[PDB]
Amino acid sequence: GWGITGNKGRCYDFWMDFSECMSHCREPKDCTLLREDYLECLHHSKEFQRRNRIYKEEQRKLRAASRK
Amino acid sequence: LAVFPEIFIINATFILLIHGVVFSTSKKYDYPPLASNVGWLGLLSVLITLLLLAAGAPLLTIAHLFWNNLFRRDNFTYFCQIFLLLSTAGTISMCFDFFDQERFDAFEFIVLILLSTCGMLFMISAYDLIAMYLAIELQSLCFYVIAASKRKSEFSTEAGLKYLILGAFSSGILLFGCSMIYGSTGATHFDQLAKILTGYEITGARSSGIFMGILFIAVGFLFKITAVPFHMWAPDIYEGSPTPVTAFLSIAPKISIFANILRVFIYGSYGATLQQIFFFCSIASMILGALAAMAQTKVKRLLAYSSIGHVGYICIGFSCGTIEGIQSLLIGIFIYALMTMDAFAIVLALRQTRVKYIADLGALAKTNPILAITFSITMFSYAGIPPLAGFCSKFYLFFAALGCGAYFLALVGVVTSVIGCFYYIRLVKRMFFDTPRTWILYEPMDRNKSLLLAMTSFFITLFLLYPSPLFSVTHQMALSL
Amino acid sequence: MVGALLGLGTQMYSNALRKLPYMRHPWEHVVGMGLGAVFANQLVKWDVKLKEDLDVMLAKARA
Amino acid sequence: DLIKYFTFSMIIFILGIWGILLNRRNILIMLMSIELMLLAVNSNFLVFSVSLDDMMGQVFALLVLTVAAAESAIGLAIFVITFRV
Amino acid sequence: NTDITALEKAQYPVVDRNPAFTKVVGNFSTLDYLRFSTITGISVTVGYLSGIKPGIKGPSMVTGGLIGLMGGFMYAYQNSAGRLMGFFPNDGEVASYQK
Amino acid sequence: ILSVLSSLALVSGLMVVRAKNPVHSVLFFILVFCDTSGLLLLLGLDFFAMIFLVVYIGAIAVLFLFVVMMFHIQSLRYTVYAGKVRSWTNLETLGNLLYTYYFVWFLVPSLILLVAMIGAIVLTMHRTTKVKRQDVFRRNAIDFRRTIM
Amino acid sequence: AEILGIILPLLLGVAFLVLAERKVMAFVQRRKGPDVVGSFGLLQPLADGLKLILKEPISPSSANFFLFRMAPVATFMLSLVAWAVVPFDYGMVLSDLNIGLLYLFAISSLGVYGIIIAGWSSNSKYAFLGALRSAAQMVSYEVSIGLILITVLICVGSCNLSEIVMAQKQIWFGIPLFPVLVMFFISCLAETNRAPFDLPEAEAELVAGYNVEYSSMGFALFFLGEYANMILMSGLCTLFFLGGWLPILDLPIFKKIPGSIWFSIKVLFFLFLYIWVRAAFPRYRYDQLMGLGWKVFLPLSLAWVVSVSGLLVTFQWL
Amino acid sequence: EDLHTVSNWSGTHEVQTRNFNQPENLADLEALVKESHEKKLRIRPVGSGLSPNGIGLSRSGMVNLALMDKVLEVDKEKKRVTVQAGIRVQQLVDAIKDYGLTLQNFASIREQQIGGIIQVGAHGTGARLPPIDEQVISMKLVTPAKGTIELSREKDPELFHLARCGLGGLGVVAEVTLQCVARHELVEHTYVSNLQEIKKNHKKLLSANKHVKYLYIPYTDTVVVVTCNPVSKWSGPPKDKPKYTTDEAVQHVRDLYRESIVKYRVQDSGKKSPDSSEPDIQELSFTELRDKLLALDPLNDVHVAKVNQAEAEFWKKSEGYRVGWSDEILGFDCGGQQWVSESCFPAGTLANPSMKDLEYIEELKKLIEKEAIPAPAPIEQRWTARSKSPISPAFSTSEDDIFSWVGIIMYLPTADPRQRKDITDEFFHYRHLTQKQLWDQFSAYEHWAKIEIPKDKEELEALQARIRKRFPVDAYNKARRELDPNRILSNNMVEKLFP
Repeated sequence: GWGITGNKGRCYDFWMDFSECMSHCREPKDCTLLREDYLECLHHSKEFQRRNRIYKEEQRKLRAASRK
Repeated sequence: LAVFPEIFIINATFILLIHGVVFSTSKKYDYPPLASNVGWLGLLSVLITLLLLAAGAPLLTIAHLFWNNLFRRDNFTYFCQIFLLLSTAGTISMCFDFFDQERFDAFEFIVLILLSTCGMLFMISAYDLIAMYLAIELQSLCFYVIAASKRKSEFSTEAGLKYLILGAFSSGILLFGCSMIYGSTGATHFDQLAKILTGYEITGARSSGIFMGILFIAVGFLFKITAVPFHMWAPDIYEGSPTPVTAFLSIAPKISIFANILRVFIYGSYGATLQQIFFFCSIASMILGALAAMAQTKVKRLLAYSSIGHVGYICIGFSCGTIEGIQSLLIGIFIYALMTMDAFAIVLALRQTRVKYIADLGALAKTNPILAITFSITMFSYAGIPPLAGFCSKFYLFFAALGCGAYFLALVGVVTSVIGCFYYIRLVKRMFFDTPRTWILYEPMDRNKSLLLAMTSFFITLFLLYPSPLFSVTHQMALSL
Repeated sequence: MVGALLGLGTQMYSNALRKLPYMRHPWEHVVGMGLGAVFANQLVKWDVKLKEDLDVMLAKARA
Repeated sequence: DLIKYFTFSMIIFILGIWGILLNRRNILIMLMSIELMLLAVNSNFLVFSVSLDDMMGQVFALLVLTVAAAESAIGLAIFVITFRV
Repeated sequence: NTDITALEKAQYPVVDRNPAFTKVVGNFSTLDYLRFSTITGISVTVGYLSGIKPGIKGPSMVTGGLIGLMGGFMYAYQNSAGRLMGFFPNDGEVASYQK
Repeated sequence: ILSVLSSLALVSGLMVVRAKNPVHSVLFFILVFCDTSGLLLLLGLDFFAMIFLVVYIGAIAVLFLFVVMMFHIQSLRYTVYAGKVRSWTNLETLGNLLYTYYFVWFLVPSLILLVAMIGAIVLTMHRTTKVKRQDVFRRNAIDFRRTIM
Repeated sequence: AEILGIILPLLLGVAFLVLAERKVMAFVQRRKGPDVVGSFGLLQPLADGLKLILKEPISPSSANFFLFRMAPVATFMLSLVAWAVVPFDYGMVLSDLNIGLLYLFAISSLGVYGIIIAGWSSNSKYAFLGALRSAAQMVSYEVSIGLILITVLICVGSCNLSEIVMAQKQIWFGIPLFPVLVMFFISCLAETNRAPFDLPEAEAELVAGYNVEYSSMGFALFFLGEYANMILMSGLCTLFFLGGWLPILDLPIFKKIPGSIWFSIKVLFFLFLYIWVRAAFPRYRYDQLMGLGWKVFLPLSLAWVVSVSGLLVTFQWL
Repeated sequence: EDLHTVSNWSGTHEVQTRNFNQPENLADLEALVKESHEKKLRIRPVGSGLSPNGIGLSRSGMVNLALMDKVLEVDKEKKRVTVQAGIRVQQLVDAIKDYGLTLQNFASIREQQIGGIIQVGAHGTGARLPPIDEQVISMKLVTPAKGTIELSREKDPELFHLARCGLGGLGVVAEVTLQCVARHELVEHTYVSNLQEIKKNHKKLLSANKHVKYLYIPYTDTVVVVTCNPVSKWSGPPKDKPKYTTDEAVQHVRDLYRESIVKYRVQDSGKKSPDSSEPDIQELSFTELRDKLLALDPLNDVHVAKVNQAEAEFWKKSEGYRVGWSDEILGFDCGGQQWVSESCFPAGTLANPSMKDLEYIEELKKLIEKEAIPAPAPIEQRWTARSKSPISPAFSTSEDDIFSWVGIIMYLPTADPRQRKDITDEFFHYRHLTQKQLWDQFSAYEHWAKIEIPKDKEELEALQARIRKRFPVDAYNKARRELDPNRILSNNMVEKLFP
């Protein structure tokens, strides 16, 4: 898991957790908590979906104030 | 260590390549026709590779560095890799005669075949998307050159251009899929990919990025094996090129792709999408082939369509998830390969005849009567007539399919076998009963081509008496994945 | 063995395409094929031993 | 912003496959679109390697560079041979 | 880093895990030297015999011998290594119990 | 504003697939590569920008230009000051991998470049050397020499 | 910006290099070169210029103005933009690129376009094939310059040109790799055309070998381009191999050690070597020339990458 | 029993949980044992390491027990569970409960394998309750080279006792058969009482239930005490046609080892009374308090003493008692491992007149109070019966006796880790709670799971000779050499104990 500037990459740490937890893991479903955390580091989708709602609720108040 | 069997063929190719160029560019040797001297030496290079790979089969997995970051060699790969070299050598054995008749000074053409085998050996053991794509690229690139070998005749070169574009697109489509698969996985290794994709189930668990890649990777593979969804100009490639080059692409790339297909999809991907697409392709390929066998007239094209129909029967084994079905696919690949080599060799037996129709191929009852019976055996093997080895493989494919529950897919295969059998009895009728078409008299071939027929035709008939060894070998490979 | 009988048949009807008549000095190579049958049967005992292991290895890996 | 640098590459790839489908008549545009889609997957690997902060993307992008270049070499050489003398 | 640790390893008693070259080649049994010798022959004989047609009998024999040397030597090395390491029959443990 | 100027690459890619004049096709090809290298610069992948330049618009679209000219068709960041003490230039952090860890995926592109050399030779030698410049070839004893015309 | 302070002095450098070549190559032939126009011909470049500017066109032909009226602009812009990364003294490079060298390689790979386009827009089969031959030569001695730079790069840490000239504080790479300097010079001679290697530049075949519509501006811009490309490719034999701006380091009392003056002295040596070696040697015929870039300067360049990599790997000198 | 799924359609996806290292086939494991017996390499079964004594050595070859854990056989007619030693005690008790039978005594921690617990002085709370070591009817020991020989308590009582007391050094138990008692219901009690009051009430608790467990926390007069009472069959309402509703008072479903993960839901539902014993937590506020108790040692933590009283009051606010099946209700040690080392006084029948049960409890509790260095984690005190010959048929005859087990627990992970480990080991060795300075005359039996005479570096003589002087393990030492000549099944702490 090397990176653009190396430094161990960024999500190798999450992959390390997903892989350590994928040793004799009962099922991927059981360890999916680390895989989703690993995917979240890779694409930042979880932050984005929250950012969209934080933007939307703030936008919804601003849009409601603007429409009056 | 652990790459020595692949290293030898690459070294053997380099040593033959240097030998051919230095010798061919020799005033002292009068610029001699190296091909056929590169041959025999090329056939033993494959045979030495076959021994080295077999000898080190326990030693193949020498170190983690090779398996984890480059290529992983396993018991399934070893059994198929042995078959891949034997298939390649068998094709070279019939091809030697073609080299003799042709003014073949193309020493490089043999080096391309050995380089293709090295790419194919790396393809079977490739355990990373990068490795699989790079290995596929080398095996196809060597194949693209062999298609365009007869430069003076545009028919081979134009056929090469369609093969080249189809090859470039198939490699390119597979590459785009790797990019999308890489984006979600964060790693290119099949082993790391399997951990992320284990039980992904695009319906059960959301996986938009992985599926986007999987769609492209699967589509690219189909173009390579001439699957009917992407058959495109691939049947055209078979008839346009001369019979011997056509034979080489007919079996060895296809076997390498099918073995690569089982490893890349069954182990790495677990969604309910991969099995169904093969199930649709299998029905279509057999339907296209059965319609084509009646529709197509040229003997060379008919063989390609019969091979495409057989490819659909092979696809059913992957389509049914059962390991017994994957084993049945392997029984089919071996029988199809032996028959495909045998079929090309019988056409190669009538080397004297220039491009000619089936009716011209008829009248072999009076002259070469034993060859006429041999031609009947080859058509029967794809037909599915019960005594021949092909039916026993098809019955295992069908018995597995019924156990897998693929009644609709199994029925069309029986129906397509029925559609094929009628044309085959008509072709058998054409050989002896009717349509002699001028009592044409044929010519002899090399002993190797006769032995390719002898060792195969006897075995095809002998399969009934002792069919246990092949069934045992096939299941072991499927279980290993 | 049965394989030697097989390598006599395969050597004959071969070159029949060449219409070469009957058999010649290289044709009597059924000792070599006899060896192939012995190895094929031997491979199957090893393959069957491994085939049982493949089922058991799958079960050991399954746990 | 990764979507902007990917969906743009995705539709460059779509342009490549589109030109493949349309231009089955002319082959030089076929090869143009081949190298186009082998860029839109190459630039895709580079973008996805900067995003994921992973170096496998750039290793694979370099190898695709020096493989698509050999592919273009053999492609154009086959195209020149196709226009025989 | 690298490590010779193997999958399906040590099925027979190991003699020297990760044998150094110049030792695994100094372990050539009179069968290995007989495998490295028959491969080089079948590769010189084919190499000379293939070259009867183009007039290159000598140099094609030499290049067939080069191929045979490389291949048969890597095969003898495979054998003596899977023997020194625990991979092959490995009846040459007397060489360790004696020395 | 140069960020969104990838629209230039986007439209030039639409040109190459919708152009009958091949000079415009290759020109907008070169343009697509120049804008893709601009993009790869904005991402900081400096090595890949120059490699795109070199091995695309100094070799490959050179090839394509040849095929046209001849053979006409008609705030909140938290910069972690660790890992910045030794900034690895992109070449160094590609070489730390490609030649030691993933070196077989680098010796296989070696074989692909070798196959490209062998291919460009066997294809486009064009009977201009020992491929056919060996000789016309003639044999006197078989030759009729006026016995048979 | 300050790009004027690197293009205008370079324009004057090229204009005075035409005179420096005529004058040095004349002194070689036992004759004073341009000597009446200026005090010592110093105004002769301005005379050549102001003449070419005041020469009426042979045909206006301003219609075809996007095809080959911007192709000399492209060649010249490339020859001038490869000067950014060239450092004249410590911290005098206009833009210190951490991949500077590869950027020079790319600029050459685009100069190939410059030549090919400016030759194709000349609708003269002989002149177009001449431009294609010149491009194939400029690009065949680019694999050799590439490998020579890989040698001088193995010796250095990074591609940063300021580092390649800072990596020579101990010894210039001209002293250990002298055989390489001879190969870089004999390649920079051949990459550019101005050399024993200029059959496409055989006195007549050059003028009728770049364009059909001259109008004078095209003639001057090609020669201004060839002379800037020459100042550049001589400003590379002095960064890589000679110490870019480094003295001999004896630290004299008479010499206050200016940097850019040392870079200037060395690039003058290599320009004088360009001239001297144009005077004293016959042309190579472009059929032995291409057989010298492949069969002579590629094997002897590959060997050098393996020699300077080996001898630096065994003894940990890297 | 089956595995937890295989996506590959094959074994290539592996599930094993504990013992991730991977265990070979039983024949293959025996072949590895034969290979060591012929390589002379020490081999031990994979060890969790929760026990301070190192039954499994990382240096020694480790054998995966996942297949042994997966395969379990229980016979209802014989009331015997025949299972490999690899299976954990919690899985084994659950299987016995599924068959309608219960185990009379239980191990301290569910995670440890039952076979390993039998090796480490297996015992359970109860003066009248027989120890697990006497509750095992049969055992199978690996034969040094290839194969195993089946044995039973009746067939080889002395050999079975020697192997069980050997900690697995004498032999490794391939398969162990445990007698299963008729199902009975245990009601768990969690409450906090004064140490002086609880020592005075120890006789009353022993009379009331016959099983006594005391946890001692330093700097607090009140020490948490947990007790289990076996209810009579069909107590209160008699059994009737409804299986659960009528018998709900007599037997009710209860959570067993519910807090597998330390993090717990902070939401309040149902009774919603927060406790640190039966549930990890029932309220958000008591979860923050528990985190503070973990962070600060009790001596510096005022809240922990208040929390202990509050949790006892919360239990009174919540259901007065919780009734569950004996297998269902038991005391489980926390997953986190904290080093425990101490010796256990034996309440022998001859010694009972000389020292009273109240006197034994008072002296041990006073000694724990007198300890110069306090141990932050609670100290568990429990009583087990002798290995009576009637409980499991044996040729050897054993006089009825009782034992008192005391273990001193200190926090293994701490700031500047292992500095405390050194001082506590010195405290165990020479302070008021001393294994050899004052307890050598007492001949108190150290628990096998605990480390013996710590630090082992400070004294190795006691393990080799003083333990042989304290108890007749001299026959076991000769048996250890006799049972394994190669000594492939060798543990370094067992080597000190038995040469």
